[PDB]
Amino acid sequence: AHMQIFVKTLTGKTITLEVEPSDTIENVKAKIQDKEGIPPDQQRLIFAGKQLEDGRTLSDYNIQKESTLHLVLRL
Amino acid sequence: HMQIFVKTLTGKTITLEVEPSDTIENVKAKIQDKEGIPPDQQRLIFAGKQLEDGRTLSDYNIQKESTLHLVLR
Amino acid sequence: MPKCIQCGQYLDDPDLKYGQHPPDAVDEPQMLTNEKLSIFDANESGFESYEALPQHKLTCFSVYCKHGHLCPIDTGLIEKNIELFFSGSAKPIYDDDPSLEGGVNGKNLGPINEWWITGFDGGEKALIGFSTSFAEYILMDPSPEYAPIFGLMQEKIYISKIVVEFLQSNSDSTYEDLINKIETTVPPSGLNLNRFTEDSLLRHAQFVVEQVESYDEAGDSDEQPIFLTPCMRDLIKLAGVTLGQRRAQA
Ligand SMILES: [Zn+2]
Repeated sequence: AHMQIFVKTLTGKTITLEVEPSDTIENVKAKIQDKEGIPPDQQRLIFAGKQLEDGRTLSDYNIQKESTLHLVLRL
Repeated sequence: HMQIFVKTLTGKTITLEVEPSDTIENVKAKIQDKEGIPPDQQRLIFAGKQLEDGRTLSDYNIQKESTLHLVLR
Repeated sequence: MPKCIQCGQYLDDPDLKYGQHPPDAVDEPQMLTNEKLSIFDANESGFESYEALPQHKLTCFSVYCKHGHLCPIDTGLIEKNIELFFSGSAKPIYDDDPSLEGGVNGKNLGPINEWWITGFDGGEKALIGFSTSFAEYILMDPSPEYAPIFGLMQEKIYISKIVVEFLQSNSDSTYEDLINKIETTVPPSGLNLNRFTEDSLLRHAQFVVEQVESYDEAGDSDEQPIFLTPCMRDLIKLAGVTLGQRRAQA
């Protein structure tokens, strides 16, 4: 059921996560918080040139195993 | 000794006498000594990559007359 | 003579309308993720703090209000939280080539949170930067349509550079010494500025004093401070009176 993905930051860190394709963007950001300390509300995730909406799922954005997402922070 | 160059974003060129021996953190001290720039605020770049305070010049393949780029935080 | 509600400029000026974005421009977050802008070999430790916004070069740049007018940045709009957006081509922070090639085209970047002058290290160029909520950018060349706007601002910027660099360097020097320095400073190669004179300083005295004060305040760790040197006391006195009174004392 689970799936490994990568979150590449703008700080030269690559994060790796286990997620399910039914997980929401909001869930992924929550995982990012747990692991990195980043408040979800400062988080913007990007996949395939698109900014990802909190309420949809990884599946909705056809995010697959070993996909890379990009984390951009607004502070 | 060996001679390397350091560009600031203003185009200012700093000349340094170094040895493949120094750490990047040392290169920054030499830059501090001569320009008064705190190493904590220094980001050095070569071949398009930010360099690490802990590693030494030799390890990044920096030949004589090469130029580094200095960017301040 | 109708003015823009946002930027305050006269609307009956066809030149004011910002044209098309750079080709295939993307939004700011997508732009910032482009590999060409990475100076890192990414590892599981990171190189910078998350508290630190990435910093890039920006060339062929244009600044505009939300109603699409090309806009100067020195008239207090940003400070009043008027939203000024920009577009251009982001380039790696080390890159000194102002060409579009190798850049990442961006549109509707910002709005600009603050702008600033830096680069007071004695090099030839002044540096002008923008902060947004996502990144900082160091400007390179303006777009052709924005160049006239950006050009108008250059004199006050390089007088300020001269003054800051002189004062940080020479903690016990006089107004007379500063004027001598200003008079002997050659304007930058890339521009077409006139020689700088004492009256250059006097005309921009208030802006120059603000840049000195901002330079000092930004120094959290006063490495090359200025504060109230004697020359600076004279400049503060000048900046607090009208231009005519400054000139009377010349
Ligand atoms: Zn306007």
